[PDB]
Amino acid sequence: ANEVIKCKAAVAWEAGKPLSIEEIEVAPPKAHEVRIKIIATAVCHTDAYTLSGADPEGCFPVILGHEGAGIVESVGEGVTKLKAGDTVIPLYIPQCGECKFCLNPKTNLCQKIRVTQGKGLMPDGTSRFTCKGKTILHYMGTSTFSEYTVVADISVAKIDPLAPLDKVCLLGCGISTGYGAAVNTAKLEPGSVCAVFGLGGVGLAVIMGCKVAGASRIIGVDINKDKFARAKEFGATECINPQDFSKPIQEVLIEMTDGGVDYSFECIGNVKVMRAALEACHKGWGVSVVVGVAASGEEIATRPFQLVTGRTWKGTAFGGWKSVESVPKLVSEYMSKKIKVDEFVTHNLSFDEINKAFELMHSGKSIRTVVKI
Amino acid sequence: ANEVIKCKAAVAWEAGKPLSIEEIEVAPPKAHEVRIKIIATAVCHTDAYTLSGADPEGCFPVILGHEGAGIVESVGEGVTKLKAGDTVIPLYIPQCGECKFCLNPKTNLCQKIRVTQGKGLMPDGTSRFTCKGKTILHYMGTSTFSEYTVVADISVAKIDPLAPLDKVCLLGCGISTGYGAAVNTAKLEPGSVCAVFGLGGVGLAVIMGCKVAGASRIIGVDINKDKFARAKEFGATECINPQDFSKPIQEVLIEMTDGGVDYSFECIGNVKVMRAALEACHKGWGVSVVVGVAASGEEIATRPFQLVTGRTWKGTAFGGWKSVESVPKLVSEYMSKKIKVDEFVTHNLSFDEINKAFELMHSGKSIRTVVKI
Ligand SMILES: NC(=O)c1ccc[n+]([C@@H]2O[C@H](COP(=O)([O-])OP(=O)(O)OC[C@H]3O[C@@H](n4cnc5c(N)ncnc54)[C@H](O)[C@@H]3O)[C@@H](O)[C@H]2O)c1
Ligand SMILES: NC(=O)c1ccc[n+]([C@@H]2O[C@H](COP(=O)([O-])OP(=O)(O)OC[C@H]3O[C@@H](n4cnc5c(N)ncnc54)[C@H](O)[C@@H]3O)[C@@H](O)[C@H]2O)c1
Ligand SMILES: [Zn+2]
Ligand SMILES: [Zn+2]
Ligand SMILES: [Zn+2]
Ligand SMILES: [Zn+2]
Repeated sequence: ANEVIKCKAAVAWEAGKPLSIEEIEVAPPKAHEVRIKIIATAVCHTDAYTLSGADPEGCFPVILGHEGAGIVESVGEGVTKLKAGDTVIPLYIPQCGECKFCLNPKTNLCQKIRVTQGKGLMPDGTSRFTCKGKTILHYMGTSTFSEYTVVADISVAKIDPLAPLDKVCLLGCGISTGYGAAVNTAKLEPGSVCAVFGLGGVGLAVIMGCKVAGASRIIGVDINKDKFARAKEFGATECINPQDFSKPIQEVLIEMTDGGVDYSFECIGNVKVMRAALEACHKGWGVSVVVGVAASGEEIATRPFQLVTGRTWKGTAFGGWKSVESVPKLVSEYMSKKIKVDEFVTHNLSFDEINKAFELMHSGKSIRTVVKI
Repeated sequence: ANEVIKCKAAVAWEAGKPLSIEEIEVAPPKAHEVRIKIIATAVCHTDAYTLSGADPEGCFPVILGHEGAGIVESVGEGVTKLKAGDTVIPLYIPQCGECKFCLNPKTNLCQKIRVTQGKGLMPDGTSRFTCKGKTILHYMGTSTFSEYTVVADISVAKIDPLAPLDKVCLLGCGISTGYGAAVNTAKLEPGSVCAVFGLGGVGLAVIMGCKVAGASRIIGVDINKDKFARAKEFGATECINPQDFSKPIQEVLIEMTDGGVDYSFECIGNVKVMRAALEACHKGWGVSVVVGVAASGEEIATRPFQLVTGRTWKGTAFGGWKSVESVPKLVSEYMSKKIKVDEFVTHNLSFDEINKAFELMHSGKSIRTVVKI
């Protein structure tokens, strides 16, 4: 492309300050990039973190957002997999397909863009987001909170065009992560007992995952009781509340399964609940997965005896999926009714009232606020 | 059997006090037990712990020892797998073959005798070791520091009779553990980089394991430099000393492999070196195994990011081997020259001078002191 699209966007000028809708100048695709016309974007706890200012590495001003879905407005020099009009989903973990991590089947962490993406710039150390002369930094390689964005050649996952754009976008984060957390990482086995700590979005995708995997007793765990209904609806055979007892939560779970759960996923991001989750697993074979990100400096811990008695401690990023190859498939899984997606959108908003989304989040009302652009 | 054998043994009357050779009355086999004539027994750091008195659960007086090998003096009512004259090796982890843990291929932790063994008694809550009227408690189900011992039906692994009894006994502990730590637990893959923290006995069996497994760069790590020669002899391509640098050991290992080791085993039993080992593994797929037992209350820890970036934390008991089925096979592996064993015996002693073994241990001179009974 050549022309400079001027459009609407939700810039975040200074941390701690509400996203100000703004007009911006989205430059045209440089070699191996694609400009995407957003059609829907949701809000995640992740976006909240950066805006919160607590993100130690959160440069501003930045056009946040990563759960998006849209049409390709145009491609840059040297691109071939995409074309103007293709229905896509940007991704925050690329799949260059030729790096040390992309060539290995044990991980999905493509490093080819790690450092440039980190500095809120494109693969050439520059941004495409101009505004009133000032330079706005891209965010997580996606920058969905914009009518038009510019992502690198390798961050796009082309998808089914008849895919409800205002829904499939939840596959660029929460859903996938939790689905893979049960399907990829843990590689859960039919008939196994499980326990899910944290019944928000990510947690729900895990309960879903355990089900399609064919579990036999998924146990949801959350402090806020309101989360219980959808949990049980999604597959959870039971739901308990830590606050409801005097014994430590691990001691409760154990008694309930005479030994411990076979698998256990921590989807909150609370170190104290992380070691709690691990210690609730069964002796000799219990496995624990960390799906929730944590605060800088917070560190997990436990007595090594746990691991010596036979307990594996694992973690996961984007549920394991090699982005570009997987996302497209997940959409099929959706269309063919194998997995749920709409069930996650608890609220719809209009672009103008973007800030409202960050508002319902702070109240434990939402599972995923979807915003029409 | 019926007669009460009166013989020599090394009783430990009170913690902190040197093992006093003594005459004792070893009662005859009760149903489903076997009396074993010891012919050789070695000394392990484990035995030191109990005697040290620091073992929170170390009831006295006790006839310690677990690395033994001998001939079956006689069997008790209801036994059939053994007979007077069979060459055997007692084990501290049984294989009842029908419990919740024995029936599952993910672990080797037979629980059928856990509580009784713990109280230093036989499966019927009584001991076979009488002495000057007093009751001496059995230790780890084996009690090898005795001319004659009594172990339960399920703690015996029948072996190759032409097996050098004064050597194969090292398979009842250190060797197996470390071999399996690389072969079973980690299931190491041909061509992989590795790092071994602690070059004592257990550590050496891991270096051995990584080799037969077909590694590609085993890195030994120890504080005491004297351990380096045998390490390199066993398979280690290089050996480094933590104390030799100013950077944290993890930071050193990383630079040496441009990323990290693929696998990493901690064989010391030092929590600080445990998180150190884990953090030295490679991003996205690195795996860490805890083979070393630790002090009561000491707890491992790290930032969850490690696990989220793709790092598995594992632990192991007896290297994974389902005792009774495996031990016999390991002996074959020995005889058929597939694995080393003699290379571990750095000192031979006579029963009378048993205490000397605990002495060389306290000096980092030994890898395994073998004692002829
Ligand atoms: N590792 C990754 O790749 C990855 C990817 C996406 C999201 N995440 C992270 O996963 C975590 C989950 O995010 P989310 O999107 O699901 O939404 P969320 O914030 O809505 O989920 C929060 C849930 O945890 C519950 N909770 C809080 N304290 C609890 C406690 N002490 N015990 C039990 N439950 C408790 C809250 O009540 C709520 O139910 C976050 O840390 C997010 O950053 C990680
Ligand atoms: N998990 C199990 O099933 C199992 C089984 C058998 C033994 N073990 C345990 O494994 C561990 C190893 O025992 P061992 O028999 O091999 O003999 P050991 O005591 O001789 O090995 C000690 C080695 O660790 C080294 N070391 C000490 N501090 C170090 C440090 N800070 N950094 C690097 N190296 C250091 C010592 O110098 C020595 O080389 C012990 O804890 C033992 O109890 C565990
Ligand atoms: Zn998100
Ligand atoms: Zn890549
Ligand atoms: Zn031992
Ligand atoms: Zn058993």
